[PDB]
Amino acid sequence: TGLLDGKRILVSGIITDSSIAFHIARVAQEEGAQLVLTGFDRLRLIQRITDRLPAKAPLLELDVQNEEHLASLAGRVTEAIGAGNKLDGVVHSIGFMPQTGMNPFFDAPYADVSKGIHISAYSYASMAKALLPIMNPGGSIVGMDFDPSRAMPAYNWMTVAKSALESVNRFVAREAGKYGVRSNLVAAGPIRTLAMSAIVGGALGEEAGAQIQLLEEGWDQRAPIGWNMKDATPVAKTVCALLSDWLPATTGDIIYADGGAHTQLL
Amino acid sequence: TGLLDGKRILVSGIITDSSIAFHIARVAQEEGAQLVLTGFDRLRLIQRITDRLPAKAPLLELDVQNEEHLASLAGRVTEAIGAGNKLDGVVHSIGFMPQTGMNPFFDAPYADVSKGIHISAYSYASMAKALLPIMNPGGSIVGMDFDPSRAMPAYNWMTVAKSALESVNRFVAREAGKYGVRSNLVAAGPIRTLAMSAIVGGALGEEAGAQIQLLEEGWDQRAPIGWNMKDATPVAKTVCALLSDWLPATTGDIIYADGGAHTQLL
Amino acid sequence: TGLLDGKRILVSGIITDSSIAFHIARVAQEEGAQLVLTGFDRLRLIQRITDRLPAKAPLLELDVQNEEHLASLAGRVTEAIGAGNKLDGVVHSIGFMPQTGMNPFFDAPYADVSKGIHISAYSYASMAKALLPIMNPGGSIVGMDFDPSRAMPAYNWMTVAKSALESVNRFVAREAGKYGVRSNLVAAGPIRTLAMSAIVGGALGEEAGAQIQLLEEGWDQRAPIGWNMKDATPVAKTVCALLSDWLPATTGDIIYADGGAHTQLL
Amino acid sequence: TGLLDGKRILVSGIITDSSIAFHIARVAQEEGAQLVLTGFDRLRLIQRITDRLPAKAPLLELDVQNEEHLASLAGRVTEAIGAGNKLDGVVHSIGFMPQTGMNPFFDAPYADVSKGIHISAYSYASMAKALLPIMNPGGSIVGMDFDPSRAMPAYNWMTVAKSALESVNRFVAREAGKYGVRSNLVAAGPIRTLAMSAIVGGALGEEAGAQIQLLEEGWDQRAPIGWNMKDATPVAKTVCALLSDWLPATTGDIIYADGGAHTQLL
Ligand SMILES: NC(=O)c1ccc[n+]([C@@H]2O[C@H](COP(=O)([O-])OP(=O)(O)OC[C@H]3O[C@@H](n4cnc5c(N)ncnc54)[C@H](O)[C@@H]3O)[C@@H](O)[C@H]2O)c1
Ligand SMILES: NC(=O)c1ccc[n+]([C@@H]2O[C@H](COP(=O)([O-])OP(=O)(O)OC[C@H]3O[C@@H](n4cnc5c(N)ncnc54)[C@H](O)[C@@H]3O)[C@@H](O)[C@H]2O)c1
Ligand SMILES: NC(=O)c1ccc[n+]([C@@H]2O[C@H](COP(=O)([O-])OP(=O)(O)OC[C@H]3O[C@@H](n4cnc5c(N)ncnc54)[C@H](O)[C@@H]3O)[C@@H](O)[C@H]2O)c1
Ligand SMILES: NC(=O)c1ccc[n+]([C@@H]2O[C@H](COP(=O)([O-])OP(=O)(O)OC[C@H]3O[C@@H](n4cnc5c(N)ncnc54)[C@H](O)[C@@H]3O)[C@@H](O)[C@H]2O)c1
Ligand SMILES: NC(=O)c1nn(-c2ccccc2)c(=O)cc1Oc1ccc(Cl)cc1
Ligand SMILES: NC(=O)c1nn(-c2ccccc2)c(=O)cc1Oc1ccc(Cl)cc1
Ligand SMILES: NC(=O)c1nn(-c2ccccc2)c(=O)cc1Oc1ccc(Cl)cc1
Ligand SMILES: NC(=O)c1nn(-c2ccccc2)c(=O)cc1Oc1ccc(Cl)cc1
Repeated sequence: TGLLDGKRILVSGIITDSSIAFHIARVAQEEGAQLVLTGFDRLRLIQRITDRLPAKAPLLELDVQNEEHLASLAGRVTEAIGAGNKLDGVVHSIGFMPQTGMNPFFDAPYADVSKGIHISAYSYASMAKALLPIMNPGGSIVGMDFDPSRAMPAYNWMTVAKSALESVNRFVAREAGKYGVRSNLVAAGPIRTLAMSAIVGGALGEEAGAQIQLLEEGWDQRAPIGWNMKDATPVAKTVCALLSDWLPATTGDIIYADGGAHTQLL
Repeated sequence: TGLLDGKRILVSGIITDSSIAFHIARVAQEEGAQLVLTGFDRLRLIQRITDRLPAKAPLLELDVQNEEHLASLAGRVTEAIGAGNKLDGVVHSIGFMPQTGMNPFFDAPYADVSKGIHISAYSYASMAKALLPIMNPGGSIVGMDFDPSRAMPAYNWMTVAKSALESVNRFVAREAGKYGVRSNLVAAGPIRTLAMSAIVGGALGEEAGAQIQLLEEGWDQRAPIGWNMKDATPVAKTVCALLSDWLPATTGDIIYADGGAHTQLL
Repeated sequence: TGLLDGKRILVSGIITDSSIAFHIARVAQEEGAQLVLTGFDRLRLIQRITDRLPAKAPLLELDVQNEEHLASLAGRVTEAIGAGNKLDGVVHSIGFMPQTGMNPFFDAPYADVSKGIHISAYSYASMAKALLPIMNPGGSIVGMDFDPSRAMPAYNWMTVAKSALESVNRFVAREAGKYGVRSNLVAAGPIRTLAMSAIVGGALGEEAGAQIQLLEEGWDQRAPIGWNMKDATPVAKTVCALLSDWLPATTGDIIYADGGAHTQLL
Repeated sequence: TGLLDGKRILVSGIITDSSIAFHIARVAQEEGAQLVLTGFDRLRLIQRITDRLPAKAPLLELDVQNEEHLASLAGRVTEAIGAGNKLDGVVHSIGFMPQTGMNPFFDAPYADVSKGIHISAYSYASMAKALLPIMNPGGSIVGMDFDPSRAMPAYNWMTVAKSALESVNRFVAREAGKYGVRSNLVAAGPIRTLAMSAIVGGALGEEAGAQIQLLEEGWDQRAPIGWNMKDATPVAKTVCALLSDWLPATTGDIIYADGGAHTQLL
């Protein structure tokens, strides 16, 4: 008798125990969801990580850049959930931007930007095209986003990728609505993941690290209810809220799991 | 084992069985909530209406224009829920704008506009000031709104009142956060209430009625998942979603229960 | 051969040489505009101030709370510009919020808030209703605004008044368009006026003063082209740009003269 | 004694006499600007078109996909305007999206989308990187945009490209501010160009054509001051307003030359 009791939900984006998707999968499992998981490249690494989730879930290989993976996805999912069964939810927690994109903004070559927008924005439509035929009416497609309304230091082309992702969602909703399915994004505040901690520790340089740290601190002071960058649970709960039947008139939208920071100047 | 199981929630704004608040109260009761209700002026009428809710709830008199009602509210609530007990949720479903405000836009006198903004926008802060001292950490204040981003025909000063209400919410969140309480609004699409049907039937004139009907129709065509103006249940579910613990990092915000219409041009 | 050469423009809101309107009037006069000015209560004070403008302009008494002043305004203006002549532009640089409104947010009584919204938001429509019948096609109504999208400390009910003003503008544009007239707002960054400097110097308290100073500093760091709070000339130029024929397809809108700060997170 | 008297402005995007850039160049020339023009591929066609501008202007070859063109651009411009002279303005009126991108939204392959985002969004930063070193303090970079806030039929991936372009602008402003240069976009309503008329006449199909026509009609009814899709002059004037010194505190922003349509629901 959980929030997602009996729902069949696909969750992508697990790579480490710090991934937002890991906590999405954990909360959803605690809430009665039967999950199908997607992973990219490091499959043996992902299997080991996912063994720590409350329940066992079938792991599938999915590179969003691979057209053959996408074409075979619906088949590979139906084979995992059972014939005659469909998905009730889909979670997109996929994002990437080469080193040059997140180095000055003018120094990122288009090849790097294009790979970033492919994986971070275009993939949301790729996943929808492939999974909507095997989704039930009342279904929910959730994507992971960060507020790209105003420009910020260090994130550069990843912010551009988010602006595109938000636009992609708005169109996915048009297609998803034909199937009785909702399409929405969760705009989260900064969450200290492996990539987030490394960059803050000066992996992408000192100027990048200092800027990210000021962003994080500014977030907790702006957020009326506070913001804990070490806690992905408030984000994971919000995604489950969208996967549930408790937001039935919300599509093409963005739900801000940011502590209320986007609503405050200072 | 419901969404709001064991939560003590105050619900204002019930006047008829078509009121958005009636359905908010119904869904919340179905979800395990113990409710305290507020009514205005026509108390014998409201008692009769509320007798149709799944469970009995104490009815309290509250005119948001009455400073004595607001000052005595916390006391009257604690007396109803029991000493030592606090509220876990508050619902604002209060709105009014004299006939002249919703007649040309330039013809509404300030006395009429001021009464409208008092009841429709200022009251949200009045309620918060009075009920936050008797609210528990993790609490939720929800208000009823409609998207006032772009101007529209016939709604005129009620749209202005909504623009103010959205701004009020953003500040209420600053105060509510001190108490561990969230403050948010639900921006709903058109819902055929008694006031809504009367105005559409030419109560406020022909030009007003025709404009409202075009608004309603335009809403269903824009909304990717459709929009049923005769169904307040998708709205009522969204308010309960905010009263729950499933949106814990959302404050000073607006959740659109509009079928996705605000995200689409046409 | 200036930007507003031969244009007849009404300018309200001059009280001191630090008023945004004083600089609006100065730039417009430098640009070939023949001006009609409105003042409130301290008429002998305003006459003395306005004597410092590049050219002499007729001063008119206008309290926006006075219904008789508004009703007699068109007549008093036509008598000043000459019979058969009309206004080509109108400038609204009027704003007020009692001490309690800008003291905690919950402590402001409605009487104080209502006076604030009357003078700061409703007056924009009052002025439009009165001056549109004496405005020429191609005309321009400009109002002074500050970004109320996100809540901020100390400004409280003045921010709410701005949110309402922006909504009012959107409706004024509907009425103004019938006359071939544009209606827009200029959202300026902080400008060190007499009221602004006093409040920063601890007139409205220490917490208020400290918050305003942090707002000002944060503005210059966010603004890509910088922000000089001691210089109202960039604001005054933007208002003239809207009074000109160089923004002919912009109405119901907001032009941000803020140094680009609203477009940047940090 | 014009708006841009003595200003040296680069204008890209001229292909036909119906191109928004042709009218931008015409108005700017009428306003005292000395222009440098860029063209793509069909150089003999562009030279013939540009011969109809009020004054002769040097034409330069610039494919935004060509890294050698961008690297040699500053040199080729300085050689055209004269050594020691710099640009005071830059106009980006470049946009493209393959046939599949504007066919269902899910059917556009990434190769087509990537080419579109390259030419329509990334190119804005490419141009800025190359031309900022040869731009004077007080300079202005203007880009052509359409409101991508809400999704619409038929435009699909071109809308996504615009959402990215708006984000790109916000970052370009950060870099441009270092040089004392402003960076802004002009969001125009539909303008009947050769590509616009062809698509409306059923070049991209019937469903696409019908949708574009409904968009155009809906624009004129929403716009308080009206909207003439056959007139690019109001757009061209707005770009010149941004190239002027009359909007000195506006950067990373969007100016809507849409007749006020984005501010109105219906
Ligand atoms: N970290 C934050 O603070 C933050 C905030 C808001 C939103 N987000 C978003 O949340 C999502 C997940 O990020 P995270 O913070 O959990 O980090 P993460 O590194 O744990 O997740 C990114 C995931 O993308 C996957 N991925 C990359 N390239 C792929 C490809 N070609 N095919 C398929 N999958 C691919 C990786 O395998 C990984 O699982 C991203 O969309 C990110 O932008 C992050
Ligand atoms: N009807 C719609 O389509 C729609 C859409 C979105 C939001 N809303 C909002 O939902 C809320 C409820 O409206 P509804 O549509 O259910 O209509 P309704 O008439 O049933 O509710 C309005 C309520 O306001 C109360 N009220 C008025 N003056 C009051 C006062 N002085 N003190 C206390 N209460 C007072 C009335 O008693 C009534 O219960 C309003 O805030 C409204 O603006 C309505
Ligand atoms: N100061 C800033 O930083 C800032 C920034 C953006 C926008 N604004 C806005 O600019 C406008 C002008 O403010 P300012 O900063 O120049 O300060 P100001 O004190 O010089 O101007 C306010 C004006 O409002 C007039 N006014 C007040 N009550 C009135 C009434 N009843 N009838 C008629 N006029 C009345 C006053 O006489 C005065 O001229 C206001 O709308 C304000 O909110 C100010
Ligand atoms: N047409 C409208 O209604 C409308 C409305 C708002 C904004 N816009 C924008 O205005 C701009 C100009 O479009 P238009 O309507 O004048 O049409 P247009 O076809 O006349 O202009 C597009 C231009 O892009 C150029 N271009 C394409 N690929 C290029 C490349 N690889 N390198 C360099 N230049 C390249 C073309 O040569 C052409 O001059 C575009 O950015 C467009 O999206 C158009
Ligand atoms: N905390 C981070 O370092 C971070 N990381 N990413 C990210 C980028 C690529 C891949 C995975 C996550 C994001 O997408 C966002 C990140 O933090 C932000 C940045 C900006 C904002 Cl508004 C909110 C959160
Ligand atoms: N359907 C209606 O007639 C209606 N009614 N009210 C309203 C006004 C005063 C009191 C109660 C409800 C609203 O506040 C809003 C109403 O409909 C709208 C109007 C505009 C929009 Cl964007 C969405 C819904
Ligand atoms: N600098 C100030 O102190 C100030 N003052 N007023 C104000 C209020 C009432 C009457 C005149 C001006 C405003 O309306 C705005 C003011 O500064 C702000 C405040 C917030 C923002 Cl976003 C931008 C500028
Ligand atoms: N009228 C059109 O057909 C049109 N064409 N383009 C376009 C696309 C690619 C190249 C040049 C112009 C656009 O970028 C925009 C166009 O019209 C729109 C479409 C949407 C909106 Cl919100 C406003 C105008």
